[PDB]
Amino acid sequence: MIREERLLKVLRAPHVSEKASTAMEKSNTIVLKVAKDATKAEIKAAVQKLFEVEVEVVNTLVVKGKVKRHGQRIGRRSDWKKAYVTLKEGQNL
Amino acid sequence: MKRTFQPSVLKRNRSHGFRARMATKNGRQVLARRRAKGRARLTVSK
Amino acid sequence: KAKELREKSVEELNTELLNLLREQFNLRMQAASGQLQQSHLLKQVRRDVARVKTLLNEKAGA
Amino acid sequence: SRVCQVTGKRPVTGNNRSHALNATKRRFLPNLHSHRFWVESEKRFVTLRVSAKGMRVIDKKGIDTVLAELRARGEKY
Amino acid sequence: AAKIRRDDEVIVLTGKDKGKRGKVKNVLSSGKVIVEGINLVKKHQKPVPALNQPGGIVEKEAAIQVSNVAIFNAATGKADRVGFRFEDGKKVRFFKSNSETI
Amino acid sequence: ELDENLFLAARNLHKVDVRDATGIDPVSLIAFDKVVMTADAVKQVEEMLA
RNA sequence: UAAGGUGAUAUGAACCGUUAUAACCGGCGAUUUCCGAAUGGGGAAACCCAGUGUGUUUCGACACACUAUCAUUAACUGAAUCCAUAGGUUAAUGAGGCGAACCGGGGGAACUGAAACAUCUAAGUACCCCGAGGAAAAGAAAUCAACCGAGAUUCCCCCAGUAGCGGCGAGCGAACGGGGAGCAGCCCAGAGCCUGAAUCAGUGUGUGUGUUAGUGGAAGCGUCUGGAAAGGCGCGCGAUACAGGGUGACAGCCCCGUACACAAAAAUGCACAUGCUGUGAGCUCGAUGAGUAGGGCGGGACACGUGGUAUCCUGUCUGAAUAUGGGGGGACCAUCCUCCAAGGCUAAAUACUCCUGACUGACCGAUAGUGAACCAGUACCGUGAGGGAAAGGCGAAAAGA
Ligand SMILES: [K+]
Ligand SMILES: [K+]
Ligand SMILES: [K+]
Ligand SMILES: [K+]
Ligand SMILES: [K+]
Ligand SMILES: [K+]
Ligand SMILES: [K+]
Ligand SMILES: [K+]
Ligand SMILES: [K+]
Ligand SMILES: [K+]
Ligand SMILES: [Mg+2]
Ligand SMILES: [Mg+2]
Ligand SMILES: [Mg+2]
Ligand SMILES: [Mg+2]
Ligand SMILES: [Mg+2]
Ligand SMILES: [Mg+2]
Ligand SMILES: [Mg+2]
Ligand SMILES: [Mg+2]
Ligand SMILES: [Mg+2]
Ligand SMILES: [Mg+2]
Ligand SMILES: [Mg+2]
Ligand SMILES: [Mg+2]
Ligand SMILES: [Mg+2]
Ligand SMILES: [Mg+2]
Ligand SMILES: [Mg+2]
Ligand SMILES: [Mg+2]
Ligand SMILES: [Mg+2]
Ligand SMILES: [Mg+2]
Ligand SMILES: [Mg+2]
Repeated sequence: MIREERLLKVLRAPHVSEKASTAMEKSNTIVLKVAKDATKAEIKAAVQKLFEVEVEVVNTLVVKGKVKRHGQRIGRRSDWKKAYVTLKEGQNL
Repeated sequence: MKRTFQPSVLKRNRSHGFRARMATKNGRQVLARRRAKGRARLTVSK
Repeated sequence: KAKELREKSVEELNTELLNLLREQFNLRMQAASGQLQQSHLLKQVRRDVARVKTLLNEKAGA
Repeated sequence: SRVCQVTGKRPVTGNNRSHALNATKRRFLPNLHSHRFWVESEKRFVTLRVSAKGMRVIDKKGIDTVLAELRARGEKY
Repeated sequence: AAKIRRDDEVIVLTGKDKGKRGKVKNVLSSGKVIVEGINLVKKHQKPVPALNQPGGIVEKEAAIQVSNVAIFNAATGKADRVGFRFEDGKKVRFFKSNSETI
Repeated sequence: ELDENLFLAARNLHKVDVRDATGIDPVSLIAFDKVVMTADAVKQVEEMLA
């Protein structure tokens, strides 16, 4: 069993975009920003515990951060992990 | 025409990378010199 | 808030810790969605966790 | 290394000198030999890498006395 | 401790508003103070469309150096210097001129 | 003898300098408008310069 | 310690606080991802892959802790081989890496000079390597001296560019002795006695006194010019404070300071006082460093290039006497004088500054001064080692139109 302490840290934010929206209303899939070191197993456990929904499967990818200038002052944004969480049919969030 | 620089990341790391430098006392002296000078980049290691 | 926490036992503190972590999670979701006006709460809870963890470490004897 | 285990004799540097006194660097090596020494006390042979001089020392002081000095300096054999 | 505090009645020692009295609204970390109605500037404020747009020529107080104001001793009716002393364990400010606690 | 009171009283007066007879120097003697010597100091300076 | 504040860019957003859990500063703690000696194995640094043991389990899994090498010591075990030894396993303790200079040791150039060049010089320098410390090294006479004496080592000033050495060229270059800084002597090669007594050391407790936050800290107005006064003029005042910085112009008295006087819950340095444990001093009787000194051969270090050449070190081959003895006094012998090798330890005066604080400059002031006043060892260049810039100033205030 994954500690609840751990599960409470792994989900960071919902991800809002046209693709995320289409994923929700076509494939019953929610898109999350999750902790960089979160595994598919942890992500599944967290969503089922914290959002109280049945998860079919988690797909994940690492987004590489862009380089961005800030008044002639350059800096690289952090890489972050995105999770496409497919909910079982009948579940809603 | 074929120029002298033909990049291979594997070859780069094996020739000049951090672990190659640490492998010998002369390599470790390179790192000491570069730290002393205050280089932002000690080696080719990415 | 260190005084009143120091009275509580290890088990009570462990319970307090989970509560704070759940609050932290809830605030983080609110903040992400853009339904948190009181942004200062995020720091408050974060420092509260640190405080509890400190006291737990003291009562362990470390 | 070319070091006598008894005496500590090792290569020392110096010069060759020609008739015209041209100096070229050289080494002087010790006259080292591996020799099996009968240790009567331990009923066995011990091999040491020793100079001929070291062998004269062992004759004089006895192997037991010399082996004690080796053990004191922490030199294995 | 600071000799000039927020809410102190002060008189201006130097500058265009020399002589004028006022109350200290803010004390900045830079070592400057905003004094009510004193060191006024005419800001040419642009309209900001994001929020309400009161774009005009606004008159606001500019900070003055704290060493350019003096605590106003209403008894003497003059600028005064401040000292510190302990009364009942607590550090207090007093007017140098008449030695009265502020 | 360097009176400690006199030394402390003269410290903050920039035009005034207070020395003992042993501690006189050529530049000081010329630099100041007037030189005041105590009778004692005069005796000591005499002895110092034979 | 406090009426403000949550580091800056940086504007605002949400807030915290105002007489004491706001903040800020100091002491002691806690936390401290991954890489890196990197140490569980591996590896293209910041990653990949484990084992063991404890738990926990919703049987999906989870957490935590151990697990490098080498040295030393101990225990257990254990070949050929009968004992044994080698080897093996476990435990305990320690080490490794980094660092500007200074220090000791192992190696060790060449350009150059000699108006060529080989002896010689440069120079035991540069450089490489090993080791160590706050300093290191050296050190308590087998030393000098000169028939009088001195009395370990180190450093400074002389002696002296002398005596010497030297293709007697170029060059190299002492000591004796004097003046100073500083000063300190000990122990083993062994038993008895003494008894835990000199003494230092460890660990407590005191008392002073530093350091690591702080507190108080004097005295100015009028008038003229000016955008502004701190300037001019007038009349005052403080000064153990007229160092310095700031403030709308160049201010003792506006602000911060300064002289001066105070301050520590906590940790900590140093000097004394004193418990405790270890320590053997002192006395007596002995002992008195052998493959050593010396020698032959080959080199090296001594100012000294082997020379008439003492003394020192030793790669090689040899080889005494041992206090009735031995070393040295510049070939060597005799006499005399002086010292006692072949075991070791030792403060101070000396060297240096990556770093911290304070203060100073007939030092620089943006092509100068650091390469770098500025987000510079950066941009950029190079496979890499490595090379390596340019670039400061609106205003008093953004009042930035
Ligand atoms: K004076
Ligand atoms: K590691
Ligand atoms: K040469
Ligand atoms: K020449
Ligand atoms: K030539
Ligand atoms: K005036
Ligand atoms: K002022
Ligand atoms: K001016
Ligand atoms: K001033
Ligand atoms: K010999
Ligand atoms: Mg799938
Ligand atoms: Mg994938
Ligand atoms: Mg980043
Ligand atoms: Mg490894
Ligand atoms: Mg590892
Ligand atoms: Mg492997
Ligand atoms: Mg020449
Ligand atoms: Mg040390
Ligand atoms: Mg020493
Ligand atoms: Mg004060
Ligand atoms: Mg004052
Ligand atoms: Mg001006
Ligand atoms: Mg001799
Ligand atoms: Mg000899
Ligand atoms: Mg001879
Ligand atoms: Mg010889
Ligand atoms: Mg002789
Ligand atoms: Mg210029
Ligand atoms: Mg420059």
